Amino acid sequence: SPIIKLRNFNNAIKYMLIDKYTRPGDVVLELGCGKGGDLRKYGAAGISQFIGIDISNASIQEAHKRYRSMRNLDYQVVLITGDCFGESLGVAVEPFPDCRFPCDIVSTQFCLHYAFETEEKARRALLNVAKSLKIGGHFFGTIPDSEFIRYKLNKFPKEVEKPSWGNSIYRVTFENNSYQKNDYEFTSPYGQMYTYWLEDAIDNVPEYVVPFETLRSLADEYGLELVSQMPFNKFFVQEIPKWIERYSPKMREGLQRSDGRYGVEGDEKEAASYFFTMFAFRKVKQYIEPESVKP
Ligand SMILES: Nc1nc2c(ncn2[C@@H]2O[C@H](COP(=O)(O)OP(=O)(O)OP(=O)(O)O)[C@@H](O)[C@H]2O)c(=O)[nH]1
Ligand SMILES: Nc1ncnc2c1ncn2[C@@H]1O[C@H](C[C@@H](N)CC[C@H](N)C(=O)O)[C@@H](O)[C@H]1O
Repeated sequence: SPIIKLRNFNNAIKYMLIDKYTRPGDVVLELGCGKGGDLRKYGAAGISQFIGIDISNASIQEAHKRYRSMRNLDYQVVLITGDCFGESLGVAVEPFPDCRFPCDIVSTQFCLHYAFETEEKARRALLNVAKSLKIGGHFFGTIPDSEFIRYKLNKFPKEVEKPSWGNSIYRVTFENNSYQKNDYEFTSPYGQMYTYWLEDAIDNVPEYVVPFETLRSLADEYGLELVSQMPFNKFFVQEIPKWIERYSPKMREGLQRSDGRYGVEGDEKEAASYFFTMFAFRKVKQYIEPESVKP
């Protein structure tokens, strides 16, 4: 099953990412945490506290009722319904004094692209991330690669109204063709909508492009310096050497091609390894808002 291979691969990527930046005793803030898909991964890292926030009350309840159903829970868990992009994060976390801010890690797995709906939303999300971190703390995540998206968008003539591409397990469909009509450049960093379909996961839901240059430039304004940016395919090849020993025999088989080498082939190759990038930033400065220091 191709979609299974993709799920396996994307979980391997998340392990590689989490265990690279997260250290024993860390406090972790997972924005857009969904249904607690990444709890086991933070366990291996040896964290102290996990703080999950998601806008969907349904998802948080499935997260609560599921943490109980696992062994080796050596860490405190706080799960919160809240909007991490549209609203200040202090709104969401004030009712939860247990939370130990500032924290060591902020993670956004497959969600930061919902924040690029508007400039206002993108700036709050990043200010939320920056406000939350110790200096020396890391913000890491996974988003669609704007460079892969540009590569594909560049291949369409101006005639095509709603540019679309995909394969058997995924499809992207752009709202308009303003990119092509604007000499193969976005009119704006924000609000660049496309509909994403992934087999048995996302059902034609609107997302936004994240021009990596804009993410990097906003992060800098708020005191985050980029320390790594790699597409999944390149990230995996770099990290896989130190993971083969740690994979269980069944985990090994789910990450192997039919020839026995490690990786993805076929439709998964594009849908998983080319379409997504990881990133990691380090907080280097404490942000102070312009014109905010008064007598
Ligand atoms: N573009 C995009 N992809 C997403 C988003 N959310 C999830 N995905 C992708 O959906 C894939 C599969 O999601 P699910 O099938 O729900 O994965 P899961 O709950 O971890 O399931 P198992 O891996 O089987 O335990 C992930 O590996 C991501 O690549 C999103 O908001 N945007
Ligand atoms: N403004 C928002 N604030 C918080 N969560 C949001 C917001 N917008 C979307 N989300 C959530 O982001 C999640 C996106 C999921 N694709 C990711 C879940 C999980 N992190 C994973 O690795 O799959 C969903 O659970 C959404 O409800």
